[PDB]
Amino acid sequence: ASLIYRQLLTNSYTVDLSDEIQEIGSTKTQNVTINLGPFAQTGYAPVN
Amino acid sequence: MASLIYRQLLTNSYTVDLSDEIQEIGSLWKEMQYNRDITIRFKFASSIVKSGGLGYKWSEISFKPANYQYTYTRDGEEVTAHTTCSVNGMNDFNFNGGSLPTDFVISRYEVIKENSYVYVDYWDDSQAFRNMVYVRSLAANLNSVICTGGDYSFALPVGQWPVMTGGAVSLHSAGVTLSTQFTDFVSLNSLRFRFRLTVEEPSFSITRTRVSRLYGLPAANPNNGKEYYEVAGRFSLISLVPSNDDYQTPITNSVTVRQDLLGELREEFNALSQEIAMSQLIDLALLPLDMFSMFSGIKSTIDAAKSMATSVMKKFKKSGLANSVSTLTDSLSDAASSISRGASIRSVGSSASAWTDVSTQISSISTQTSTISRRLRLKEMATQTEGMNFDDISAAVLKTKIDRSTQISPNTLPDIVTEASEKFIPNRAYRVINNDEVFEAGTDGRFFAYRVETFDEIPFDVQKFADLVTDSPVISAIIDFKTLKNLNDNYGISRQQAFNLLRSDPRVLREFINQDNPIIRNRIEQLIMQCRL
Amino acid sequence: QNYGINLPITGSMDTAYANSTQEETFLTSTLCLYYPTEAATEINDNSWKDTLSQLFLTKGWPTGSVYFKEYTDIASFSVDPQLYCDYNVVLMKYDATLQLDMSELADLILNEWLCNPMDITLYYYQQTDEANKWISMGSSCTIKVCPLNTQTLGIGCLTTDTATFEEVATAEKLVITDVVDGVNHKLDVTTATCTIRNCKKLGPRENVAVIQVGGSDVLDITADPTTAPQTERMMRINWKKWWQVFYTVVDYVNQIIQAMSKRSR
Amino acid sequence: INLPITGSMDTAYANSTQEETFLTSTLCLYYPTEAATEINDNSWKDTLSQLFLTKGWPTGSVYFKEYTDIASFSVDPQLYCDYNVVLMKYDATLQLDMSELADLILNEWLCNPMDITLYYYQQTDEANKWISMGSSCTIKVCPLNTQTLGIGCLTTDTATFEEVATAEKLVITDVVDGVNHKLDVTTATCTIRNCKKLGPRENVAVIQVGGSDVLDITADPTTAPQTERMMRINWKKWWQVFYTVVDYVNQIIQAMSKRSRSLNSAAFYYRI
Amino acid sequence: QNYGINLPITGSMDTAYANSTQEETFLTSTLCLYYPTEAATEINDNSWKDTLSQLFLTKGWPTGSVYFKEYTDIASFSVDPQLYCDYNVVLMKYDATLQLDMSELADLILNEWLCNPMDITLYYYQQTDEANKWISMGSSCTIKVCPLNTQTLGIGCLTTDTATFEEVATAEKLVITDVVDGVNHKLDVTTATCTIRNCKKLGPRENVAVIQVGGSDVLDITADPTTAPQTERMMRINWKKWWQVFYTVVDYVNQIIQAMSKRSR
Amino acid sequence: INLPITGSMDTAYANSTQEETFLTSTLCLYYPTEAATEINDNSWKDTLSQLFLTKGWPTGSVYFKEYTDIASFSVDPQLYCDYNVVLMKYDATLQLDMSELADLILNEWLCNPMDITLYYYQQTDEANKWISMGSSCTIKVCPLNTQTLGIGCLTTDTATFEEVATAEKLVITDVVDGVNHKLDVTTATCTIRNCKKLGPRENVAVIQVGGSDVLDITADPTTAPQTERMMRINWKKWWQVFYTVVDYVNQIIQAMSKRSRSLNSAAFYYRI
Ligand SMILES: *[C@@H]1O[C@H](CO)[C@@H](O)[C@H](O)[C@H]1NC(C)=O
Ligand SMILES: *[C@@H]1O[C@H](CO)[C@@H](O)[C@H](O)[C@H]1NC(C)=O
Ligand SMILES: *[C@@H]1O[C@H](CO)[C@@H](O)[C@H](O)[C@H]1NC(C)=O
Ligand SMILES: *[C@@H]1O[C@H](CO)[C@@H](O)[C@H](O)[C@H]1NC(C)=O
Ligand SMILES: *[C@@H]1O[C@H](CO)[C@@H](O)[C@H](O)[C@H]1NC(C)=O
Ligand SMILES: [Ca+2]
Ligand SMILES: [Ca+2]
Ligand SMILES: [Ca+2]
Ligand SMILES: [Ca+2]
Ligand SMILES: [Ca+2]
Ligand SMILES: [Ca+2]
Ligand SMILES: [Ca+2]
Ligand SMILES: [Ca+2]
Ligand SMILES: [Ca+2]
Ligand SMILES: [Ca+2]
Ligand SMILES: [Ca+2]
Ligand SMILES: [Ca+2]
Repeated sequence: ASLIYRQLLTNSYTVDLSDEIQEIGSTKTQNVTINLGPFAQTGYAPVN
Repeated sequence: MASLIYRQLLTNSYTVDLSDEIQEIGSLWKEMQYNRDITIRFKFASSIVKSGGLGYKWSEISFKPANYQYTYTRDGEEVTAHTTCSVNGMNDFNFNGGSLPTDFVISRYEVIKENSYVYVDYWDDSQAFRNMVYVRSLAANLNSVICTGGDYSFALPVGQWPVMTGGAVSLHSAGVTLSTQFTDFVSLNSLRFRFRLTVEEPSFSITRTRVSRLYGLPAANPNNGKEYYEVAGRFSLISLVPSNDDYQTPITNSVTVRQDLLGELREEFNALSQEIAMSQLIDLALLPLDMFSMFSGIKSTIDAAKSMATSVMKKFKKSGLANSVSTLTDSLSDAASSISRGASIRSVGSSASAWTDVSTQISSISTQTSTISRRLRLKEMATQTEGMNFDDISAAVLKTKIDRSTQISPNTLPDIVTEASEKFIPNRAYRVINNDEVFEAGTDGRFFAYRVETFDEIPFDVQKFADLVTDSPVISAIIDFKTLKNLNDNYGISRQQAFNLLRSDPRVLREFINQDNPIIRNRIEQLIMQCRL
Repeated sequence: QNYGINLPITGSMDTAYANSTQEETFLTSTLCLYYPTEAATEINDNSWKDTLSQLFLTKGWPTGSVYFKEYTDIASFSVDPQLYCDYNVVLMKYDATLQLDMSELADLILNEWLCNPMDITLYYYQQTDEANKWISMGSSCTIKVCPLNTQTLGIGCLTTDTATFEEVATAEKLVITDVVDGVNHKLDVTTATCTIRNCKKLGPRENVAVIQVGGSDVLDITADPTTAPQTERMMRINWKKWWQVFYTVVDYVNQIIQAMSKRSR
Repeated sequence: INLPITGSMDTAYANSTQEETFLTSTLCLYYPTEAATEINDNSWKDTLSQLFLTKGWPTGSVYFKEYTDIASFSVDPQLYCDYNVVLMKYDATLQLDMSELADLILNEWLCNPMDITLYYYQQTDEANKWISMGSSCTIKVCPLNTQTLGIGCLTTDTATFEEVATAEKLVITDVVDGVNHKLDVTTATCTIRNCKKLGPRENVAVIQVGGSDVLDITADPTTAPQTERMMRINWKKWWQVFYTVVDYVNQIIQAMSKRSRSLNSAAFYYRI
Repeated sequence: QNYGINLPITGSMDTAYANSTQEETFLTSTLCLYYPTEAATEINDNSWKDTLSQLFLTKGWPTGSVYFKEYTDIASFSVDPQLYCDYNVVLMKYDATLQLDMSELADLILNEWLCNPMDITLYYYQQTDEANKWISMGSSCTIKVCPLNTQTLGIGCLTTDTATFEEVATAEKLVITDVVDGVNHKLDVTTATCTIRNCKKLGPRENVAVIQVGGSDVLDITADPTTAPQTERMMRINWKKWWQVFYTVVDYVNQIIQAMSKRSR
Repeated sequence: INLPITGSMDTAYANSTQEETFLTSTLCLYYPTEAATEINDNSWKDTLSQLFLTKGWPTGSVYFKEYTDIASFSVDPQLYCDYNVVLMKYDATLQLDMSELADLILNEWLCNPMDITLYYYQQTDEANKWISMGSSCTIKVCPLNTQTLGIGCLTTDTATFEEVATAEKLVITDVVDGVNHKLDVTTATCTIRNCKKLGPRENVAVIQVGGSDVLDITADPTTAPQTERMMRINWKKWWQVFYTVVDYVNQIIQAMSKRSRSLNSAAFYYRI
């Protein structure tokens, strides 16, 4: 009755294509490069 | 081994669930030689949908399927061809200058990148595209194309124009499948290729905005004024034209098949049953004919080669065999757990054992023996046996018939494998040995107790046969007591040969079958003729 | 599971060496850097903390284990420090004019002190051994001390006239005072701004590690002038930038955590 | 220490460690401003010290630490002495506050910080609670379901959340241990910490000066214990209270014991 | 004479100590000093070299075995130091602002580096051990690094905008960079006026001898911030003139050469 | 090392040193500017790197060091790599130049400086030559006799000296071994060194891209040998030359062997 453990370990490659299924089924979302960076404390010219 | 194949089907049943998931989220013979040349001229389309207001904002710049119909030369004949190009899996960007009505906004516009895939259905009036109804293999080698985006100006009634420019991707051919074009009265069978996209140097940009150095191809002007993009190559295709006595090769493939519907498949099996030999069958009934070796010699069709094992499995786990197995396991579990409120139906033996729980009785000892023997069929594909393991012979007959039988098909082999597994050797006997005392039993309500050395019957000790068959290993009745005693009488037999026949050893079995022993040939022929379907 | 008891232990020498507890102590511990604002200023970036964490991730330290806690100045840090992690690293800038201040900070954090309070206005205090020092933290401490004689009169000072006292600290944020051991002192302290505590020095703290980023090693942990030692968790670098210093810390973190060991207490 | 200890019942009862613990320990009282106000004296501390000096406690061992109010004291109490006594005035309107104070000081907490905005936390066992300190704490919580959505509240509308504390300086919060909560706390004015309750702190001694014994340390309403170091006086003055404390200080220290875990100045341990 | 191989050596403990190879090694070897221009400037003599040579002649070193090789400044010396002699001495002035450069000089000459080239336009480089550093020589090196992740993307930097890179050097004539070992770095360098080389620190060079002339010992040869060692051929002196320094060197040239040992490679 | 080594002929030993270094090799090509000129590409270095990757060499192991001309390369050739390949074009008017370059890089030299003015030097064996490098080296030599006078020349009139180098950058001069010579060299623009030839440098490999084998590495005219690491090619384009080198680099590398004496960057050792 250890055949479950043995077959699970053996057939663990199927999880990869199961993840593939769940991925191609689920939605997608990608992000962009963002900046925190240095930002200058820039005001306006002295106007009249 | 030949029962290991059934055990493996049951084990690998878990793939049927994901196969059905994939299918859901998606939704004599001869050979003819394509590997013909083709040139695919196609193009994209666009779908632009603007919003109201003052005219500064768009709500969609998306792709759209695009047909095309042209003519070209091949092997000296002008052939009229027809393509249909579409895309899938694109990145939807958006630009937004503000919430005011006068700020440039593109709420959504599509761009195809390396994570996208384009499909180009193709068709022409040649002979291949009417002969490709039964395919054995398909694969194509095509050159690549580089498709670049052109200048596109947004019609702003006031101010300066935004200019969409740049952008380019490379299509290389990767993947060929079949498809259909649906006309008004008939249908056309077509061949759709899949090109993968590889981004290239020219970076798309939107002038007078904060968008630049953005690669890909959008839907604004993908063709850059080009009437079409053109790839060129060869497509390799094998056919399964149902030809006949070796002349009159069809054209247009000139056939219908059994899709118009077993009544005659059973007759084919009952014609192929007895032609089977015995020595070679026993040589084949010892081989672990796992999924590959069982499904290799079938010259399948392009869809059956992809789903044959799963196809038979999704029906094999619907049958009396599988349901009885699950019932037995549930009975064992509930017996090991329910003891406090223990199911007290019956126990012919020392203590309660799910293998020895008579039920559904619609002689008493005969009934008990038959009921206990209807679970040794489960012992067979539970690996607690010692001998030729009758399901193994059944599977050998199956593998020896489905390599000859002309009538084998994708919808057809499923539930044939199961009807075989269920109706091959319906009545079958088993034995257990204990201190040189053999207790037999059979599902036909027959029992025989007898000593090994000197075959002479004995009262059948029930409540001991059960205590032994429960835990001790079991053996099969290929050489059952009647024939065994006939043999020991007429064809005088030695101690070792008798022990090996009790253990059902293929060596001694095939040695008798080669010594031409009719008292074994008749029994094996009976087993064959029972493996009839 | 006995607590508060010191029992004899026993072992052997034919016992073999176990495996490397590194690559597990990293995952099951926490690390806290203490950098000066000049570092962030020179760097002129806002993703450098996440960058260093992604680097550490290649050394074994996971994302939510490393922390960077800023301190504007040595003295501001010295004002009531609270180092509560499982591994502390401190990057100390060198300054000749802050030598004793950043020696007292080291003597405070590197070592472990058992502290009782002090009520100047009521009692007259004394030191018993060479470990019972007086540590005063606050915004500006101005301490003065008068030693007394057998009959609780002053010695070169007047118990009444506070100005006759002997000023030992002038407007300091952290003072560690060792005075003559065996006499009763009377103190004047700006208690409105500074809190003073009678603290006995216990064994060292093995959880923190000071790193003098600049000049020669000057830290004199031991108040006594004879020893002037240097321990394993008192490091030194030479610097012209700070990215290089943080890269060095990262690349040789395992050496640092080998030089350090979790706290006994 | 994981090793064992061994002993014998034939050994002798050794001499009294009292009259030496008094010399090598320190004592620290926590009295309210009301007491000094009623007394109207300036040398009462030196008085009490000279009185302790008869009971054995030497001159520079006794300390007095004023606390304006129970809540101001519960805000980050830093008990750093080898023996602590607290005199605590009863008030029905402050019952839960002076019970949370008791649960905080009498016991030994092991605290980790809590980041509300980026993460969400849950309690595991009946000893893992959320304690918040500051000038004005206001805590709202929404428990979530298996699929990360609210339960009778909306993840966005903070008003939908369930208010457990309002305008409190110290709050000890115990929620259903096994669900994920989303919090709303005045982080600018109150810091909150996930603290596990270890064994008790034998170094402090609470003395309720007025009303009956009501403190329910153990949050479960099934023990309602009365520990040894949880005392009660009845008062009409403060001089009689202090004289009583001084005359029965030996019993108090017999009811207390120096800490076992480690040295630390605050009311809890920190482990990040 | 099996070169290119390494074989087990053997000996004994009964053999007697042989004669003093001094008074022969001086004759069959050469000694090169490296002094700063300030020395000859202060001196203002044309025959000081012949003077020191006639003085060495008393210690045993013959006339044409001694060599003097000037250098205007520590950085101009750090720019491609080519030490080709049998015993090298290097007199080094102290400057708290030059500490890192005069420690890099030490880490470069005291040791023996195995240096492979580098090409930044094509490849992205990573370090393998803790002794595989990047040494940059030239007139003004401005080095910037951007570490990459597993999938060839920056960490707090972008692989196009060189301004977002992380700066470790700024117009230095000699630089020695160590980074996190296990991550690929993209580099920006002033290739026109600087050459960078990826070098592995092998065992030390026993052929040179640095003599600091002024301040306290600060040189941290080992890049790791745990050792801070003081090697045997790392000497210190306190100075007010230069003639006294040269007389000291000449009088104690035997201890110097005993601290040094003819090279292996 | 002086000690001996042993062996056998039956064994299959398999026991050998294993260690690490820079990553198991390095390689450096020395190609002429003409090649990149003809190619007119700015990605061919990366192309060749990814090609070599098929032969096994990882990304950061192959390097290219462009050299404008044979003479410019001969002027201080600084090779510091674990394998060096030198593509070299044929020019019948440069035979001596591209044989001196070969005799310099293929062989290992031990060089001492020389002071022309203060001293008069001589050669001892058939391997003690005089190599001069610079921008324009015009050398002149006067042999001398037992009585320190000249022979067909005058110690004063430099015009009487015998000329051996005219407008050469690299010169390898061999003169009669066993007599004192007086030299006149453009010391402002060239440096001359008394060098001794040692065992060969197995780390470099010359590849004559063009005409037949001409390189007489051995100054003696009797040998005229040709070593395993002295290759020839016939060329009409450069892409094909580089593809050939890459397809057959494993044979080049089987012909080259890492150094034995020591590490060094130049083409000769300095020993004063
Ligand atoms: C019947 O089968 C036998 C052997 O199985 C074969 O020889 C014979 O030809 C078959 N009969 C017909 C009519 O084909
Ligand atoms: C023992 O340590 C080595 C070195 O870190 C490691 O590779 C190995 O996995 C360790 N053993 C076990 C059982 O983890
Ligand atoms: C303990 O008390 C007893 C009784 O007063 C006394 O005799 C004994 O001396 C005390 N122990 C010590 C160590 O003095
Ligand atoms: C070794 O030294 C001794 C003592 O100076 C001397 O007598 C002896 O001659 C030396 N050996 C040789 C070989 O000169
Ligand atoms: C090399 O190893 C083999 C097996 O490990 C051994 O038999 C052989 O003796 C070894 N070589 C030598 C020289 O000992
Ligand atoms: Ca100070
Ligand atoms: Ca002291
Ligand atoms: Ca005074
Ligand atoms: Ca409260
Ligand atoms: Ca609600
Ligand atoms: Ca709880
Ligand atoms: Ca420098
Ligand atoms: Ca490193
Ligand atoms: Ca950056
Ligand atoms: Ca030449
Ligand atoms: Ca002449
Ligand atoms: Ca010669």
